[PDB]
Amino acid sequence: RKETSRTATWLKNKFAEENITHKLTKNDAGSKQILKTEAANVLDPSLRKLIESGIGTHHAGLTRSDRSLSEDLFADGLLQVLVCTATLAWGVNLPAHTVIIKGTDVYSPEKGSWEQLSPQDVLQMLGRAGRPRYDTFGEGIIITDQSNVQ
Amino acid sequence: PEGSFKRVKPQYDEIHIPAPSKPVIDYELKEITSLPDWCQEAFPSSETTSLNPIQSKVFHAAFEGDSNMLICAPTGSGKTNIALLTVLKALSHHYNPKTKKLNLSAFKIVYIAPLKALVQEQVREFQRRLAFLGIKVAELTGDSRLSRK
Amino acid sequence: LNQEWNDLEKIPFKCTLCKEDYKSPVVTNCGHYFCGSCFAKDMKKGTKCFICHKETHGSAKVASDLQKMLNKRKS
Amino acid sequence: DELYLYHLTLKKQTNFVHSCIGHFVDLEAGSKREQSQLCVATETHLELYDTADGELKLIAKFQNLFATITSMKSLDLPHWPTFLALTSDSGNLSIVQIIMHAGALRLKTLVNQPLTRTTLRRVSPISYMEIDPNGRCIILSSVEQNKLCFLVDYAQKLRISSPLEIIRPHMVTLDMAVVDVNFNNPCFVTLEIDNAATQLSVHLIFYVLELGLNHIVKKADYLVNPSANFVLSLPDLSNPFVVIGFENHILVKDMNGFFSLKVEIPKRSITNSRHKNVTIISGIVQKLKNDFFVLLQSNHGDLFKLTVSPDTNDRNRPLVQLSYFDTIQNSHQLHIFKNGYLFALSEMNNNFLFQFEKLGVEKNDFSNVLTSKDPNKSLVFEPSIKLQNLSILSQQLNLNPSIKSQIVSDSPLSIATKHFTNNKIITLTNAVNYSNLISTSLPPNATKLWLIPDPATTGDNNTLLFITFPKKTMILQIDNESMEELKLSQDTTIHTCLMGSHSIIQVCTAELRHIVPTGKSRYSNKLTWVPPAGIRIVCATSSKTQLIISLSNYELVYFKIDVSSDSLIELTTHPELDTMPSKVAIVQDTQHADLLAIADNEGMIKIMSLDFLTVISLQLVSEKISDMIMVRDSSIGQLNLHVGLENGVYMKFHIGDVDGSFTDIKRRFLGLKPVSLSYLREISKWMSCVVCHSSSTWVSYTWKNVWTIRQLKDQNMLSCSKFVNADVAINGVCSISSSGRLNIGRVSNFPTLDNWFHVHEMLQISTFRPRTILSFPNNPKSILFIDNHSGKKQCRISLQIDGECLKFGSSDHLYKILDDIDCVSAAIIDFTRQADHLIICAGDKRLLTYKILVNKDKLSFDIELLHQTEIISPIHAMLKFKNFLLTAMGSTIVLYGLGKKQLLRRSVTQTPVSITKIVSMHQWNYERLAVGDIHESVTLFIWDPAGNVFIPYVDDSVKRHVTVLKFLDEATVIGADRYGNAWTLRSPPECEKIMSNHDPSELSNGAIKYPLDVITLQQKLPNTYDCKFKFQLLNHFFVNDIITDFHILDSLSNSDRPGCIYMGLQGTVGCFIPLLSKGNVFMMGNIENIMAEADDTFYLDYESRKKNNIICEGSCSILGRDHQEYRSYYAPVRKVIDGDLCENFLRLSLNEQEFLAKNLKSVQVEDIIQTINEVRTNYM
Ligand SMILES: [Zn+2]
Ligand SMILES: [Zn+2]
Repeated sequence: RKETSRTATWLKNKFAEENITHKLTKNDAGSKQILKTEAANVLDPSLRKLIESGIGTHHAGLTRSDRSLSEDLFADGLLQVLVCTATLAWGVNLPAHTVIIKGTDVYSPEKGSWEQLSPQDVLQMLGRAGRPRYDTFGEGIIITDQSNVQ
Repeated sequence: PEGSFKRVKPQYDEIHIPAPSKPVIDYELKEITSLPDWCQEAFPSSETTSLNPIQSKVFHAAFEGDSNMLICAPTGSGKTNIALLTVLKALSHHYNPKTKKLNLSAFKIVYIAPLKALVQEQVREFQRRLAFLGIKVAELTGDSRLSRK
Repeated sequence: LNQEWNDLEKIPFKCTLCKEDYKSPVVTNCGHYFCGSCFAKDMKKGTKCFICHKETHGSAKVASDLQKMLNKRKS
Repeated sequence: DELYLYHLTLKKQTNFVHSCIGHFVDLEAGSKREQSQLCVATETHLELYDTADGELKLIAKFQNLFATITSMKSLDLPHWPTFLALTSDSGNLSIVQIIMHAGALRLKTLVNQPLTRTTLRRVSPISYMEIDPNGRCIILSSVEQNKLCFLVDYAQKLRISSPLEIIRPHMVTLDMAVVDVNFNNPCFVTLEIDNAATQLSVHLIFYVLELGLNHIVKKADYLVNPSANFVLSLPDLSNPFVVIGFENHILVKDMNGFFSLKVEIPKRSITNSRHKNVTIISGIVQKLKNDFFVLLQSNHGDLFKLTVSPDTNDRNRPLVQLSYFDTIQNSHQLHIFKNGYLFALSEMNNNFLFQFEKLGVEKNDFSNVLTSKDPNKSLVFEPSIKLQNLSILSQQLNLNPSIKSQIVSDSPLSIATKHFTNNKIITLTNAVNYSNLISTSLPPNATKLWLIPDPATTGDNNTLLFITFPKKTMILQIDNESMEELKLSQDTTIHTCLMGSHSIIQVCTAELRHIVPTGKSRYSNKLTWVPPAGIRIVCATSSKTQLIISLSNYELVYFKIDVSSDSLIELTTHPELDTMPSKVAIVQDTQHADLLAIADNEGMIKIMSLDFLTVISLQLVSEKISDMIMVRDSSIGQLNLHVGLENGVYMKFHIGDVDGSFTDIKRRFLGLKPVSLSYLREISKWMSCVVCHSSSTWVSYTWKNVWTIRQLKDQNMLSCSKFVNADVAINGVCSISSSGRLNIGRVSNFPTLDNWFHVHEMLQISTFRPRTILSFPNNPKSILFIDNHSGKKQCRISLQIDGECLKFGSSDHLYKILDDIDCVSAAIIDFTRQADHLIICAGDKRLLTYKILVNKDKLSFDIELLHQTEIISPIHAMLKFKNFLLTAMGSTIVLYGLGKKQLLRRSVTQTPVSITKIVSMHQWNYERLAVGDIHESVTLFIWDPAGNVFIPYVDDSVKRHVTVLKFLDEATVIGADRYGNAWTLRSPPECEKIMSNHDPSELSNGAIKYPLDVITLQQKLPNTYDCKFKFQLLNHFFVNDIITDFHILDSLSNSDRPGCIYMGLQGTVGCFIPLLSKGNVFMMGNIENIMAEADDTFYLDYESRKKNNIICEGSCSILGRDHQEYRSYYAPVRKVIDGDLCENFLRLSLNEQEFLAKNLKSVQVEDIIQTINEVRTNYM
């Protein structure tokens, strides 16, 4: 959950050196006033800065109030990025054209040490690649160590 | 699979694998007027009025036979309509054709799932889709055998 | 400091054109509100708001939020 | 009551005066460094080209500089890109690094050191800048007085030392060329001539910067003959040697005086007519592998090579050798890449890139090679047109001089002009180049047209082409080289499209049809939908997987093909409407589409959502909609509604995806006829444009964050749709002409704001250098051309009507050659209505009149001699006054009629005392004249019948040297200067009342009642107020070209605002557009003020943000110049608001735009950009 808002705010800045707006969000005319009014209902002040800029966040540490809000935006298109945990991939149905899995490392309280992401996860996350109604093909992207590439 | 190529970049090394082409499409996609009238209501036709290819080939195996079945498909391949054919398979035996009602107390059918959060999605679907037969689906909490009723 | 040298309701309920209940309501780039018949007829003469006299451009949204706040139940 | 003008630079000045050789930006490649890349500048303009692909590519054109670049030299400094050091007007030495920022290349400044004052002025140290080859120090000079040397250093940030001065008071300097050195101490050599002396003595003088003591020393000073022209550095000879080009020979000199070696430069055999002493104008040195050779070229273009050889026999001492190379056209400056490639920067036009394979005639031959053994001896050679040693590889078309031109075709705006060294016609147009190929006759009366990749053959190029007629519907089939004919033919076809894969659906007025492929040529119909009661379908639109139809009035019907298969499920439920849908649109690119667009006959548009449907928006627009389309372009992802109208007005709308709002309305007026759009997909990165059918076709693409409707050279196309084929087709498009005739085309050039005019028409050199161009007065555009020989005086004439030239009589040739005539100035004049005559002035002071005869229709031209007339003056100007030649002698005006046996003087007018020559003159409807002078400004006249003379009524205040002059209007005038100014003069209203209330005969003598004051000015100032009134200067503005022609156009491409489009010498086109608002001129004004000092604003924010918490002051202008100071220059601007500065606002990042715009209480950035962009779209 913590890496989420960290990755989300890192991208938000990484654009600020170069380009934002037209890349990150849509036209400012109508949609910004839609995003503004919907960004005033978010409970955690962290997200309020992100969600205004076009980067959403979905993790169980958020109340069901906002985790619905972040989807309604991202469903209608007002968000170009949604940084998530595995929680999205299981219960919620939220298709998108592209899905990036950043890092394969997860902690296993059984073994008391870090491990690699499991196949039934990796297969499950990429189930959200592509939207059946629109896109003729989905795209997954996996960013990991050289050793995992095997 | 052919078409794969590696771009060597300074920090990292990409591997692009191209997307597969759609398969060779043949035989017949099964029809929604081809179902027994009692099970025709379980499949809303408006978006389909047919079965996709995966559920089309498994039909004669599943719904027309009792044999063991191992169906290996991709993700998002429509399990919920597949395994529901096998449900409707076992429902026909205990089903009375004469009176449209059904014998409830005769049978149990058990749907395993890997996670609890993934159970509740299934339970909602069997509850909404099969509600017309008065079949009650429920998750198994079984705590201290309090729910045995 | 005012320099000469240099639950408010801002929504009238009856129209400024019909002077009647809002039916098929309309939003502009202002907070203006009209009937579908209202706004179309004003542009037959006027270039701008019946109120601001700002540029409407004939731009009109379906105003359902009006019917909401004109519901007793809001949305 | 004023006149407020807006300036654009349509095509930028193309005389490239400076070049530099390095590696500037790393582009497209993570790590690559290669010295092959070059940047080229001209005064204002600057550009960057690449090489190593074997052919010179344009990479970037940068923002508009607004200064005068007086030198440019790459400095490559040790320990890192190279960044071109750039000195200009403003007296700043500005070291600029071209860099990648945002998504496009920008030109970023590092260090601008102050020097002297702002203007181009003799003392100020620019115009000669030469750089230590290693990058230790830059050195600058002036002509006369001072020379500076700055000492470069690199650190965490680039750092300049304080300058190093030497001032020699009376010495005007020529050719500063600089010696390489191995890190010893930087030296340089100049040819200085003293300004105050009894005799001309021009002497060569060496300077050595001594890094040890840190000052510039004068080492050697040698007096050489007065002929000296240029210096060049010889690398090593292992006390450096220089090559000094004199007139008819070369020397080399050592600094210590030990060696002075003469080599008499070779010569041509023929020596045509005027032959100068020769000289040497360029001289690179390119050394490799002990091979030392230098290319050294002369006036005539001849190109020589030297080597310096040890001369083993005598001692080891120099031997110098001149031998011959390929030659070429003259070259301002030469450069050789680390590749074998050679770049020659031509002076008169058309720069080149050669690679040399042969490397010249070996030193061995004593036949063709000269040596330093005896200086007195002379070789003759025969110049070789074969071009053996070099090879062309590339060219760049520049129009360096453009001495005259005409406008042909107002609406698309074509300009006809010549080409100076090539002498071929060049038609420079604004439109979209549309090539035509394989037209074919279609049966009569077709309307629309469609195309679908043929579902029958899956994995084959075959493609269905549909036509439609009002009664009938035709179909056809397509594959490479194979075009053949072949499904409901008895009813009209509203819409037809593909669904999913391998399916078709054809909507016709009375009923739908659904088709699928079977086998090859057979297509079954799986189903047919029909109106419930029987009804006519008004309009039908579709998507990839989706479909919509609208019946007569009541309801709308919705189809979706079923997934996993091919099927159409109708609704169940069908929505209703208030009024009749006229037309409908839905995006056809994507396999699902939100937001249908419904139109009405009532004249408004509603939007629809696909919760489900709800009408989300309205626009109320004028006339009934004739047609509409909706398109999403990938880059911005903005979803655009493209709405034609009936009556000719075209419109466009930004659409919100989520909300459905209508914003950013963009209208236009194209032709007069309902519009009916159509849609395509093209390149140049991929792109999409919607052509528009009217009296003429307009394509309406959008380049990055602008959009430009234009026209297309094909008069019209009734419907147009994309096409893909072999012979290899990109941009290929098939369409139906307004004659109703099927044909193919390839749309080629699009006018992006960067280029905006597309030119259309071994080593190629013509002997005739063009002179003038004429147009027949009656025949609207049939353009005549005249040239002149460089050599024995001779003249050719070439006519063209419409597209391409004419033959001469029955002759092979398409031109005529007159002998012993050379044209000082010519005009064609119709003395009578039924014939046309040509008038030439020879230099001999003879005025010759020919007669033009077109056959019509052979068709060919004949020219027919008549008279010979003797004249006192050279006649620099003449024109058509009523029935007559109005010719201007040096002092005086003469008005000729036509007579047998000669032409005879029907009138004469002596000029008032000031005017020595008349450089040009122009009229207003036979009533008035306007007469320019060389030195004095301008005068107006009136034709007085019964007096038979012109009587001057108005003069000017200030001295202005006119090149050309016109009338925008009857009281006003537009002009130019030799020096670059462009001004407008209005005659005062005091004089307008009078000239309106009287008959001209009164002015000369008789009673005009003049106010008390005006007379007292005559007596008090007999010289100034002679006339007696003065123009009030109305506009003045400064464009560094010399404007040759103004063309006052009534409109440009149906625009309302009449423009006046000028064209310059160094090659240019620009325009002055009047702003008719009082509202716009305010806004545009505010935007010019915003962008004008931006570099000051950024700098004040940086200073004050350092004080409490874009480094250089000239950051945003890249050079020091203020705008008003530059654009003012000779005299202050009046009403002309610079629209080429306002246009840099498009090129800034959004952060900077929203930073600058904060200064306005008024509208937001988006509305600025709207305003700026409006001028190209709607006003031209
Ligand atoms: Zn109303
Ligand atoms: Zn208003």
